[PDB]
This record gives sequence, structure tokens and C-alpha cells, in this order.
Amino acid sequence: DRTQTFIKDCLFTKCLEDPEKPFNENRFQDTLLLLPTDESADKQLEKRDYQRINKNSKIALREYINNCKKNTKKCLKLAYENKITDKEDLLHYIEEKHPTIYESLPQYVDFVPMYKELWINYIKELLNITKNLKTFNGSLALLKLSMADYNGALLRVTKSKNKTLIGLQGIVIWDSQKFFIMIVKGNIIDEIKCIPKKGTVFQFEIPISDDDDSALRYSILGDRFKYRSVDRAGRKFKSRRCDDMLYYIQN
Amino acid sequence: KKTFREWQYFKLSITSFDQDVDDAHAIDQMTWRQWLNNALKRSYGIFGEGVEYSFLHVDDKLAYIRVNHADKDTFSSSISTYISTDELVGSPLTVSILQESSSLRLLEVTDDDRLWLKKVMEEEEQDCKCI
Amino acid sequence: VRLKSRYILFEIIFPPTDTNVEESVSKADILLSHHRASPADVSIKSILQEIRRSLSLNLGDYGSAKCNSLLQLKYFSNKTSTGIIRCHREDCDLVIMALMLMSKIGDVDGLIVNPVKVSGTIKKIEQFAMRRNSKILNIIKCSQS
Amino acid sequence: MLVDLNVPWPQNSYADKVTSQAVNNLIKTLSTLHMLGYTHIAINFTVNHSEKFPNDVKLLNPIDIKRRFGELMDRTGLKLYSRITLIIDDPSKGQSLSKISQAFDIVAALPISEKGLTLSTTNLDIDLLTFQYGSRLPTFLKHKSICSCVNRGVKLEIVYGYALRDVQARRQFVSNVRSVIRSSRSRGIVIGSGAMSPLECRNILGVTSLIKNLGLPSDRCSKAMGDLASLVLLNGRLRNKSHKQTIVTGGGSGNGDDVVNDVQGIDDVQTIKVVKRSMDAEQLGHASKRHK
Amino acid sequence: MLVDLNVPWPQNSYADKVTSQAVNNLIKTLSTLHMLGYTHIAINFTVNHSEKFPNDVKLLNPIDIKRRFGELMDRTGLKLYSRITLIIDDPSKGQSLSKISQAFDIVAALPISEKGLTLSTTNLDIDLLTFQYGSRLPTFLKHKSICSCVNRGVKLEIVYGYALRDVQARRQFVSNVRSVIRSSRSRGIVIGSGAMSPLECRNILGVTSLIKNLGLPSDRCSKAMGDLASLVLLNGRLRNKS
RNA sequence: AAACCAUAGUUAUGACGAUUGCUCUUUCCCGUGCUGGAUCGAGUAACCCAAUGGAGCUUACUAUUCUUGGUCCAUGGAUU
RNA sequence: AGUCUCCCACCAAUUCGUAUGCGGAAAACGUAAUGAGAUUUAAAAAUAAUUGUUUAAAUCAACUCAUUAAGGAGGAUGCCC
Ligand SMILES: [Mg+2]
Repeated sequence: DRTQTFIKDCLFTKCLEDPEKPFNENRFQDTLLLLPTDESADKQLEKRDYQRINKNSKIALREYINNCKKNTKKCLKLAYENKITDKEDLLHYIEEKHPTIYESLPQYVDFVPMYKELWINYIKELLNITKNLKTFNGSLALLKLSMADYNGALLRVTKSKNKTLIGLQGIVIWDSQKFFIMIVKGNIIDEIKCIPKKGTVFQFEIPISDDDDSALRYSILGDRFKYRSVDRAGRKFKSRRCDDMLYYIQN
Repeated sequence: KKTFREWQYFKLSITSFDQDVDDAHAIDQMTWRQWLNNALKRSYGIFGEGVEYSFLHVDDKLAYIRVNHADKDTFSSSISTYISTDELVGSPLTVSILQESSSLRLLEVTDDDRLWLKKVMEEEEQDCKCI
Repeated sequence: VRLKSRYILFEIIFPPTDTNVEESVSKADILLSHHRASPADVSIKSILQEIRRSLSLNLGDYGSAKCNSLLQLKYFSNKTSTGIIRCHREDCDLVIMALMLMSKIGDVDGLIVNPVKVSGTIKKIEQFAMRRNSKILNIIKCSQS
Repeated sequence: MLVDLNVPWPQNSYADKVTSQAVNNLIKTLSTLHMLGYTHIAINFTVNHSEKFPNDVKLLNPIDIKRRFGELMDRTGLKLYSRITLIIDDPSKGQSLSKISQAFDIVAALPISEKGLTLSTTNLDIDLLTFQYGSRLPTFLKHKSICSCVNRGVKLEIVYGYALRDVQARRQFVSNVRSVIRSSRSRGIVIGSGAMSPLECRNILGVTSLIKNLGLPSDRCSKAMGDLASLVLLNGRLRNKSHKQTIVTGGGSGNGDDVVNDVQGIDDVQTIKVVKRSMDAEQLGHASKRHK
Repeated sequence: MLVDLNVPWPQNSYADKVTSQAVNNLIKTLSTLHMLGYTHIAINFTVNHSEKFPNDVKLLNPIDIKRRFGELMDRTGLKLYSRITLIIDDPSKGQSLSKISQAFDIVAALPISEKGLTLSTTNLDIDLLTFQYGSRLPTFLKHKSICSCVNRGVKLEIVYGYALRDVQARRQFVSNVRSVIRSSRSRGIVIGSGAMSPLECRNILGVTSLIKNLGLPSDRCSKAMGDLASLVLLNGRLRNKS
């Protein structure tokens, strides 16, 4: 195949100005294609039931949040007007004098002992917290915690972009996708706390009191807590930029 | 209605990490000029050697050199590059730029050399603005 | 974002440095006595080495290092003594000053380097060279009379 | 805050044994860096990729930060990190980075070829991309590759400490640095000083003057040495210490105990942090109201 | 158009008689200047302030362009002008300018001492101020005198030819031209070529690049050189006529 | 053998100088205030660049690396 | 800038003779009212183009899909009156 190539080279030296380019940039196709370019019933029932339960639970959670947000304001204003500082006084007062408004307010005194211990036992048995601490594995424990469930957990905001969100402790009731739901207590504060996750740092401490008084210092990062696997593994991860964490080093 | 930059001060200091050699060998004012000329000739050609500069308040490894605003970069790039070899001491010498000033307001000590330099440049600043 | 190049056109002119011989005063006579010819010992690597030596001797170390990154002689022939050197747009003035500061060749003495046209494209350089060559013939034809 | 990430170690292959004079010179240069002023220093350990890597873990890191550097840090007052540069030329089969990346903190690369450069930019999980400023560049660096790599992670490193070595090396150093700055769009640039002795060290102003003479602005130089250095340290610290940026074993209560800052507290033979109990459920939530 | 105002004449004293070889070399260098491309040429003649000036008017200028260069003028098509510099050292052997200002067109000075600069800035009907760029400057170029002599109209002349003589004086020439640029603040800067051989003359591009790398902006070089040379030629011609 | 044609046209859009305007901070004044005036300064950015022309969509930009308008059952402080 | 789409000759008609929410020559084009949806879905994921992150998953905001043909006349309701 020398002669016909030379002939088409002489053919290109008439039209084109540099005849040897189409062969080097591979612009002369040797081939050109000529072709037109070319037990089910219960399953349905349970799927409908689950969809309905989800759609109802969402509205129920929204209405519960709204009711709590209104009741905190109302009770706090009534307490400020009522010449009352202590919580044990305001609680009993609104008990005797405001029957209905008391059925909606929550009781953190019972929210602590059930949730905290049932979460601590589960995490202790999951991370294999033993009387001895010579049987640990850091990377595997980190993988487990990334896979672990954090419903009913105590978390503290230690660092945040906002200077006011830091230092808040609370037990969560539901894990959303953008906001974080907890409950905090004070002398008269019973605020349901909705805190943003974009730009905040959390931490959770596990008590260990075999013989000495020790605790594990763990922490999570909300910014990258949204793209984690849930309850299992085997998900393709992507390096994002690892650049929007300047607030961590700044302060 | 603006200000013309006459030159810029440069706080230089020879910093060699050997006290056993520093306390023994002495450094005078001609050594600084020789080192500057050698640095200019080794890093640049005649372009670097034709840099206008004088010596003010020469001390033990402390010197203040005024360099024009036009070649401040040429000065500061050749200062941070050259390292003296076999000039006056068996131990090589290098200079570290402490700070820079363009308004004569700088703080070292309670001496008056800065004061008489300021006297001269006062009677010359008013003169240059009036004329 | 985009590599900006700039070519420089330079010419070698030999002045009639001879005080024992009187010269004719006109346009084409001095044009011919200044554009006589280049010597045989003329090449591209011999002019590039000379200009590199001159640049390193006049500017210095960094002054030659910054210009010698894209310093090449693209087209030059000894028949007419016109060459086109490629350089950057940042160091073009330095290359022009180096061409001005060219003292002499290692074997040939008494010559001047004249930069004529500088631009960022070779097509306009070739067009200006053709225009200059056409203009040169006019005074020649006029003086041949 | 000033970070120097390219302090070379006097050793290239594991067959070498470092004498006391070299570690004493390193001690002297660390003291010199602390005298004038510095905040973070990470020493480098260069090794080649072709030869076999020892099949050990407790023998892969010949730095010993705790024994000698831990003995001097209480008098010095700064922290040290271990870094390794993988000089890769051809895609050989010897590749066990899953151990070296976990044993070390920061992993960099020094490619010589184009295929190695492409594979290290795409597939190799590294932190910094260093070029041989002593030798010539492999080929013409493109823009899109460097920009996509900066957006994806790994940035380029400029070593101004090499220009103080020889006389002919400065020309190639400048010719490489200008091309890197032009092709990288001046975004992912981290500057380091590759000096083996305290004689070739400079001040921050000298570095600023040299880089601004090279072509990069001074404010961008300060920005890249202040925040881009801390971020590239945090990346290499969190990708190893923590998981893939989901759970961190370090808890910052105030402003001094950070995963990159707190180095003596966080255990390294494991990843636990034994701290006494400081968080119970009976304390008041509001930190302004919570008083001890 | 380009103007050269510093072509030296091969003669220092008045007793010094010209040589045919010197005239031939001057013809060669003027032809080379016209070859590189120029329009205005102003040959300069140097004289000492200590030498006795002649009691003549018909003999003050040993040039007589009309009889020597008058043929080159209408053949090649350029012009020539008369210029004289004054090598002044101390206030003695002088006090005469009204008779030297009528014969020549441009009057320059060459101060080399302390009192020379003061007397040049005080009562000298000069146009250009020239320094010895080859050797060291007298004391120090300051703003108090340069500003005052530029505000009246006297410019500072820079000789880019003295650099191309040898290798050692290049450093002194650079250190002096940069001092002059720093002191004059880049307003009244005129340039000339003080070359006597046709091998030391350059073109506009090289000279512009040199003065740009030496400390003068690209606007200052062009504007100053062109317009100031034209204006000094114009005022010289006017004071010569009237 | 040409159809050769751009109020940029084939990867050219260069070098500096001067003036006005905008952001915050430094101070003064009348009458709290004013698209108020005057100095002492800094900044005028980032993303990126045409190759025949027009429209739609998506994707990069604006942290002491110029700005502007509004919203928020987001939190932080104060009054009712 | 981008591996996106389309116009840059006609065709009382084998030539998308398409009166189909509105504008538009076309657009893998802009926007408006209502209802619903989340690998248990019409379809996005943890067995044509583009984007480092790449819709949502308390409420809002954003994406996708499923309906509403142009003009004139009569009756009822609501507002200034
Ligand atoms: Mg394009």
C-alpha cells in the first residue's frame, strides 16, 4: 500500500498546503461506516404501610417540634412574670395552675437515665471496652463508629463557626440530614436545640471506671458526616477538597 | 500632590552560627562593603554593582543600608542569595534581613545616631519640598 | 494562561572603518558599503553562544537565567545578515539591550548589531522583512542610473 | 504561623546507618530554625520506589521523634512530623503504600517520567507533588491536569533551598519554578526549604523577596505559607490518624489540643486518648451558665 | 525623528590643528549615524575653561559646516549644528558668555568640582549639563541643585557612548547614570552619543532598552529625548538668529 | 479560479504616566442625619481567555485574594 | 471555558400539514396553577452533556414526572362600591 498513498498525497498537495499532515494527525480514515445509527400482595401491602407510616411520622415530628418551641416560650414568659427562678418551683406551679400546658412539656429527668445507659452499654459492648485496655484496634474501632448508630447519643459541640453554638450538651431524639436535634437543660432552660452541622465539631466521651477513672476522647465532624455509610459498608468514597476545614486550625 | 520615594532603609545583620569564631575574629566597616560588592558581582553583573547605597550606623554585625526604591527588589534578592566564602573568616557568613522601613520610624535603642541622621534629613526634606 | 512569545529581528552592519580611503557620500553607496556581506565564520550556534556570553557578562547570573529559558534563533542565514530570535515578552527589553551591548565576534571585529523590528508573531516579521527588502531595491535602481 | 515541610534526612536507602554527626547537625539546624522563629517543621525522608521495601512496620520509620526529638522538644517548643517522598520513574510492580502511608504522616512524590506523573496525579493517594528542580522537567506541563489535581487535592511544592547548592543549578531551578507557577495558576503552591545544614536557612522576609522576584505575589506567598500549609498538614494528618474524614480520635476542647497541634498527648502505637471524665449528664448545657 | 547632540570633534585646544584623518573618521561616523537612521546631528567641540578665548568672532568656530559638511548636507540629506561644552573647575579665567552665545548654537558645561556645580546653577546661560560619566562624579548629585536648575529649563545630558569604550568604566558609568536618574527624578533627561568611531553608535531600540533597564520609564525616554532635543535645537536657533 | 468577507479578527489586543468614581478603616465641621466635603492609607479582585456568526441550558468566580440587594418555623444578646 | 442541542435553500405536503398551559422559526428551551413521589420508587443511590462537594429525605428552598387548547356570551360567589 505505497502507490495509492503516494497518489492521494499528490492529491492533497493540490488542495491542502501541507500534504503530510492528515496522515500524522490521523485525519484520513481508512474505513468509513455506512449504517443507520442504532406472595406479591402482602409485599404491596407492607410497602404501602411503610410509606404511610413514614409520611405520618414526618408530620408528627414537625408538629412535636413546633409544640415544644411554642411551649418553651410561653412557659418562660409566664415564669419571668411569675417572680420564679427555680425549676422545681416553676414545674410544680404550672402543675397545679396550668394542667394542659404541662402535658406537652418534656421531662429531662427521665430522658437522662434511660437513654444514656442504654447507649453507653451498647457502645461499650460494640467497641469491646474491656477491664483491660490492651485488646484495642484503632482503625477498626473508627470504622465501627463510622458505621455505628448515633440515635440516643450524648454529644457536645466543642468547636463551631458560630461562637455561641459551642459548649452545648444534649441527648438526640432523631438524626436528620442537615440539622442536629438535641435537648438541653438549665435553671429554666428546656430548649429543644436545632444546631447546624455545616461548620461544627462534636465530641462524645465514654466513661470507663473499672478500677481507675478513665474516658475515651472521641469526636466527629459534621461537614463530612453527611457523606458516610449507614449501618453497613461498601460505598464509593470521593476526596472532596479537604479545604473547608480552616476553622479547625484557626481556633 | 503625592510623595516621591527617595530610597528605602534595610536593616541587615550578619548572622553566623559560631560564637567560638565570632568572638575571635573581628568585623569592621570595610568588610561589609567588600561583602556587598562580592555578592553583587557573584549574583549579578554590572547591573547589580551599579546599585546606589551607603553605610549608616555600623556596629558589631549590625548595619543600616539605604537602597533606592527602584532597586529594592534587586537588593533584597541578592542579599538573601549570596553566602560569603573565604573573604575574611574561615567560617562562612550570611546576612538576615531583620526589618524594612520607608518612613525612618524604627526602634532599636536610646542612641542619638538616628537623631543626627534625622536632623540632616529634616533640613534636607524641607529643602527638597521647598525647592 | 497563554504562552506569549515575541520575536526580534536583528541585522549585522559593518561600518567602513578605513580612514586611508575616502568614501562617496550618497544613499545607495553607503547602503552597499554597510550591507557588503557577512564573513564565512558565521553560524547560528556561534551567534547564540556569543550573545549568551555577552548576556552573562553584562546582566549577570539571574539576568541570563531568566532570559535563557526561551532564547532561540529561529531563522538566520549569512547571505543577507538578518536573523529572528525568539524570546519572552517579559525579557524582550533585556534581549534588545544585550543585542545592543554585543561587542564583537571571537574572530571577526568591527561590526554593529541593529534591532529593526520586534513583534509577537512571525508572519508580520516576514512581511516587514519583505517590505524592507523591496524598499532596498528602490534606491539601488535609482542610483544605478 | 510558619511551616517548613522539606527538611531532608541524611539517608536515602535503608542500608545506610546515620552517624551522630548528622543528627547533631539536624539538632543544630532545628535550634537555628527555632531561634529566628518558626512554628511547624516536618522532616523529609527520600527513598526510591523500585527497590524492595522491608516487610516490617516498627523498622520503617528511622526518625525516633520520641527518644531524641522528644528529648529536645521540651527545650525547643515545637513539633516534628515525618514525611516520605516516593521518587517514581516507571510503573513497577513493587507497590505497598498501604503500610508506608499508615506508618508515616505525609506522603509525597517526585516523578521523573510522564506516565508516572499521570498515575500519581490520578490514582496514587499522596499529599504533595514535588519536581526535580536539580534536573530538567520531564515534558511540557499542561494546565488542565494541574488545575484538576489541585481541585482534587495534591498541590505542587517549590523548594527554594536547592538554589543555594550549586552555581549552574539556579538557572534550571528558576526555569522549573516559573513554568510550575504558570501551569498551576498560582493556586496550589506550597514553599519549602530543602537545607541540610543551618548555614543555608533564611528569614521569612528573604523567602518573600525571593518568591516575589520569581513571579509570585507576596500576599499570596504569605497566604499559602499560613493557611495552605496548615491545610496540607491537616490533610496528611487526618487521612492517616482518622478514618476517611468521618471520625477523628482527637477532641479539641479549647484551642491548643488539635489533631495537628496536640502531638505528645495523642498516642501513636495505638489511636486511643486516655482522658479523665469531663462530660457527664448532670451538668448544665449552657456553657455560660455551667460553672464548676 | 531622532536627534543626536553629542558628536565630539577631534580637537581639544585652539592651537590644536585638525588632521585629515580625523576629518575622514568624523565623516565615517556621521555616515554611520545616518545609516542607522537619524535626522538631526549636532557635533560638539570641547574646550577648557583655563584656555584663552580668541579676540575674534569670525574665528570662534573651527568647524565651518558650510564649506566642509555643506556638500554632505544636500547630498545625503541631514543637518548639522554647532555645540560647545565648557569644562569648568573653579571660578577663574572666564566671565565671558555674550560673545560665545552668538557664534555657536548650543552651550553646554562640564562641572567637575564642588564650586563648579554652584557656579553652573547660579549665573551660566547654558542649556545642557554634562557630567564625566567615564570617571567618578565630583561629590554627590543632590535634589537641592538639580531641581532648581531643571525648573528653569536646563536639562541633564547622559552619554551612552562612554560605556562602550572599555570594560572597567562601565561600572562607574552605571553608578553615575543611576545617581543622575535618582536625583533628577526623571524629568529633564536628554541623551547623546559621545562616540568618535563608527563602531560605537547604536539604534533607537537598543538605547531605549538600555535606558529603560537603567531606571528611566519608557514614556520618559521617548518624550524627553525627542521633544526636549527638538526644543533645545529650536531655542538655540532662535537665540542664534535674534 | 475565485467566491476574502468582522464598528477585535487567526491565537495580536503591547510599555508606563495622570484624573475621576467604589469598599472599609483614621480624624474634623455645620444641624442627629444627608449618593456631604477634605486629608492618612490599602484594595479595583477571582474564574479565565476569542479563531465564522446568533439563541437556549449547564458548569467555574468574588475569605485582610474589589462589591451589591433580599430572605431565613438558623442560633446568640436586650425590651414589651 | 465545556465530549450539550438547534437555525443558517424551498417544497397546499411519502416534506415530523403539530390549532395540544403561555412566549418562541426550532431548541436534549424559559416560566406559571394543582396533586404525588424516594434504590419499599415512573425514574437519581449504599450487589446525551456538565460538575471538588454534585436533588431532597423537621419545616421551608431545589430536581424529576403526571394534568390545564385560543376567543366571544349567560348564572353564582368574594372585594371597592
Ligand atoms: Mg476556544
